[PDB]
Amino acid sequence: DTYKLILNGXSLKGETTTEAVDAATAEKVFKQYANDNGVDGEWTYDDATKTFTVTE
Repeated sequence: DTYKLILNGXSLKGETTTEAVDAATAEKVFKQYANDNGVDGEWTYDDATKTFTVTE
């Protein structure tokens, strides 16, 4: 499936996607996307829309 990440770094906001076989794999890829851009913080996941958020 396609998973989405909404990144909120404050002034900087990102929206990306990844194809993954499951949510756990998408999550790991999204975790590395977030920290590559200096965003470490609070995570949420909505399985109904396959949408993660990470907020500084």
